[PDB]
Amino acid sequence: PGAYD
Amino acid sequence: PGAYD
Amino acid sequence: CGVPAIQPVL
Amino acid sequence: CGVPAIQPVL
Amino acid sequence: TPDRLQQASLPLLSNTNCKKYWGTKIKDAMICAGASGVSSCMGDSGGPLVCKKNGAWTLVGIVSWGSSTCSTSTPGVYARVTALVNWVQQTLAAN
Amino acid sequence: TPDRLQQASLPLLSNTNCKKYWGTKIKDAMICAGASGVSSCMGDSGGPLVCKKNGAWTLVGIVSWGSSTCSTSTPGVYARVTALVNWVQQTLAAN
Amino acid sequence: IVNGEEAVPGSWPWQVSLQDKTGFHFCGGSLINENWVVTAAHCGVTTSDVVVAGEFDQGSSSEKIQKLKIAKVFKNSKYNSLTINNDITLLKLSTAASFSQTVSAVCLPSASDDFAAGTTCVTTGWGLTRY
Amino acid sequence: IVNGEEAVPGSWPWQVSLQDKTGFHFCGGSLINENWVVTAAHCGVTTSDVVVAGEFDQGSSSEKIQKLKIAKVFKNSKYNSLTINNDITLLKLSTAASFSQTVSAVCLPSASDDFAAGTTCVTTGWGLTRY
Ligand SMILES: CCCCCC
Ligand SMILES: CCCCCC
Ligand SMILES: CCCCCC
Ligand SMILES: CCCCCC
Ligand SMILES: CCCCCC
Ligand SMILES: CCCCCC
Ligand SMILES: CCCCCC
Ligand SMILES: CCCCCC
Ligand SMILES: CCCCCC
Ligand SMILES: CCCCCC
Ligand SMILES: CCCCCC
Ligand SMILES: CCCCCC
Ligand SMILES: CCCCCC
Ligand SMILES: CCCCCC
Repeated sequence: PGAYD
Repeated sequence: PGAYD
Repeated sequence: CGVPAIQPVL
Repeated sequence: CGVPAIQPVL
Repeated sequence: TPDRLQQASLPLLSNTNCKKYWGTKIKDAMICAGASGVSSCMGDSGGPLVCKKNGAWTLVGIVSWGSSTCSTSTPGVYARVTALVNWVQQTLAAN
Repeated sequence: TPDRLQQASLPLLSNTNCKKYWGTKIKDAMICAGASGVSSCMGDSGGPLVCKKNGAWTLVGIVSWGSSTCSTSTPGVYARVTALVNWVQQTLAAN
Repeated sequence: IVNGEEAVPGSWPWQVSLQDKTGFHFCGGSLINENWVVTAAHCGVTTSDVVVAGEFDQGSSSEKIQKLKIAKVFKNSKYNSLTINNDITLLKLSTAASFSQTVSAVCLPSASDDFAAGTTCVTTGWGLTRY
Repeated sequence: IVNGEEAVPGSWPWQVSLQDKTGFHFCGGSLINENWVVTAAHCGVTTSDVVVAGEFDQGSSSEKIQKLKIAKVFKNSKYNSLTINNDITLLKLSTAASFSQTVSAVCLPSASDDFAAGTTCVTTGWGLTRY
């Protein structure tokens, strides 16, 4: 995933 | 990726 | 709340 | 700084 | 980052359905949306996901996380406001 | 999260080599380490990556990000202290 | 927002911009009243950050935007940074926002409100338009 | 740390624990002196969070740990949350840490210091041991 952020 | 966190 | 004075156009 | 009084064991 | 404010309408998903993409990372305090050819991305975090209920726009989600490349076919994850609103009430009342 | 403090020694990588895993996300203010059968993980963030120089342990990196499943064959990304230390000096001196 | 579209200036009056002291936009946030803005806890806000309201074009200098200072940051004590669960923070403005045509509040839901899958909602912000 | 090993109690005296008010460890940090701790800016620290020093076992109640309060959070103005670049924050303790056998500082490098690829360093913390 990845933080938005 | 991913925050550590 | 939730009622803009400038209406959104979508 | 950087010199622990309790030495790390690795 | 674009200079002028962007917008996009997108559909809500159930957590179960969202589990198919994200598995166990999806918690009850999270709410998915998207996977519709549109996607929130880096810089949007903290922003709103609103739905119209009885004429008024209601905060349903807070931009949180999702695909690292912001792919439009995978659902973005937002903080589910309903599960956090009681805390919000308590905080406003006390401060 | 384990109750008692954990430790692991790991090798430093060059940014170029790290680019092979992480591409363009690796910036000059980042420094890689690991991909050695060991890996920092969620909860470690903010912690130290120290190297011994002239007898003393020196802060070289700050646990930052990396593989989402903390895989031990991919390198973890730490904040490169050398590129941030001048800011640190300025901040201590002023406050 | 990838694949989004430009919004009508001031049509989402609760949307605010979170910017650090260098003038850098790093997170969005929503005004819930004239002293409170709601944002993501992961945004890691601090009191030196600034809340911008009444803004549409970040590159414009001719906008009557409101640069509000943050008095106190209220990170939800349930926020789990390992999982990014309960990702909400409340910011209390030291400078109360003045509401107008372009600055107002979004409505908060009742804890009991149901928002069905399939329902078309909308999201805004100044985040990347392409990765 | 995955594949790590338990350390000798107090052998990394600068390592601190960042815990929110519920007693939850969410980030590590390093003591650089008795009034300053260095951590990641993404940890999103606030003044309600607490810095714990002198700790080895989080589950032990018989440890002479030091629960230090944070006076001010100093997020590097270069920190880029979109890329997580320049991920460093300084915390100024309102309560100066007392140094001892188990509480002391790590050394900071000269901006010119070179740390060659191949060099074996070490990392610590209470992060997940398996995902
Ligand atoms: C303080 C910011 C945390 C990481 C957001 C991408
Ligand atoms: C404030 C925490 C930001 C996200 C860390 C995983
Ligand atoms: C608080 C002023 C506006 C009320 C109706 C949205
Ligand atoms: C600051 C007390 C210890 C000095 C040597 C590491
Ligand atoms: C903007 C939503 C419709 C899909 C465009 C790819
Ligand atoms: C702990 C480092 C050696 C490799 C173990 C898998
Ligand atoms: C808000 C997105 C602008 C257009 C990207 C395809
Ligand atoms: C960033 C400000 C947008 C306009 C409404 C507060
Ligand atoms: C269970 C650890 C938090 C999520 C990391 C992908
Ligand atoms: C079209 C997205 C609007 C979100 C509320 C500011
Ligand atoms: C610090 C990690 C403990 C052992 C995990 C294999
Ligand atoms: C979390 C505290 C570890 C011991 C050294 C300050
Ligand atoms: C360029 C956007 C920040 C990195 C997201 C993977
Ligand atoms: C073996 C890791 C030690 C890191 C310095 C606290």
